[PDB]
Amino acid sequence: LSLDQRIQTLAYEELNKAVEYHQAKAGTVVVLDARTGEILALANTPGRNRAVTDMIEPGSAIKPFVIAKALDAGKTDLNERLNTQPYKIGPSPVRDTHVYPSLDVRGIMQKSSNVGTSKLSARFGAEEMYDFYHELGIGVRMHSGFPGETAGLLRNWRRWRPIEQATMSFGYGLQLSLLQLARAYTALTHDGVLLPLSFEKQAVAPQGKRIFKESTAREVRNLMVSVTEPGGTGTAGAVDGFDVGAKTGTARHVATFIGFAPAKNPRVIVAVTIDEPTAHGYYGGVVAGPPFKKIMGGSLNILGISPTKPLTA
Repeated sequence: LSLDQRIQTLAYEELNKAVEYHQAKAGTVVVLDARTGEILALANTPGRNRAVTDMIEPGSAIKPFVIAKALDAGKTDLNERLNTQPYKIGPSPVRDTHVYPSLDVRGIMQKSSNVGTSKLSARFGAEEMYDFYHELGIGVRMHSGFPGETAGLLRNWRRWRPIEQATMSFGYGLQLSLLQLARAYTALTHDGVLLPLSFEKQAVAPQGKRIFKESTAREVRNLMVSVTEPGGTGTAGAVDGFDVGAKTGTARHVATFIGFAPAKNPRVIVAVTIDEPTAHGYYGGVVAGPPFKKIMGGSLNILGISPTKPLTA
């Protein structure tokens, strides 16, 4: 069995604390081995196994994949500075939390730009993006063995409005479970190769499939470190002793924080969702960042992973 009881206990405890402090309705945590896809912990607030049953709009948590795909296909590179001013398609606005007049690709990641991510997605055809989301596992049942398991939702590309391609690129109009979303992060941690996920210990990485070039995955992991450093949306999830690649999400009300460490050679993925926080903040960084921090730091300690930089706390 892949579960690690010390990690399971940590996850469950830190999750309940966050749910309490933010007066939230529920929450879920998934912790994966970043190299093999095996599940190290799966925790829920009382009730159904929300990690497998509940499809969510991933919001900003999907942005690293769109950025990665644009890089991978040569539709952008690390030098381009994009106009990130808010816009409309017909009556519907596409805008960020702030008006950034322009951003390079690092900034689009760091600042979590809906505008920037949508312009990258728009360099692909609707069908191309549809197959990409499908490739990530969206709309595909995992057959984890749990009852009630959702396949998620991926609407047929022929039906998409232009605005819908945009909104999907920043995480609305498609849906997947927290487990499906955590799995998608293996494509970043396992050097471009998406892993299946397992409840049994894996001697080696199982049969996966390549989504991105290895160079692309490495570059994106590095961009995601900017999220947890000053200037990023996810500084609450920084972990002492380590560089952490992460992404915040605040789905219109679900607060999400997902990331991995060590960023250069990842060992652990931690994914946290807190459903309808009503006290002490709304945003993924503020609400889900603190439990992520504690579960990641704790997990790395539990698994005996040495810090890559000196401790200061």
